[PDB]
Amino acid sequence: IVGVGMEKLIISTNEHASTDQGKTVSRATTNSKTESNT
Amino acid sequence: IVGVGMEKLIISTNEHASTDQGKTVSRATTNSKTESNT
Repeated sequence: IVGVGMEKLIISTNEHASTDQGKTVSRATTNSKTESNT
Repeated sequence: IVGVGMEKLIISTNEHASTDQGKTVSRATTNSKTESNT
């Protein structure tokens, strides 16, 4: 007479976790002009 | 004479859900110059 008894059960959550981080740098130059008449 | 009887059905919706969040920090510096002639 053979029986099976469980003692404990363990859960393993199946999730995916990500993490990002980045830096930026820029340099904008402008050369305008104006010609007003009245 | 062997038959099979079904008691209940369980549905596992194969679906994928994601959550994202972020933060940003920036700082701009401008040094304009103008030479007006009239």
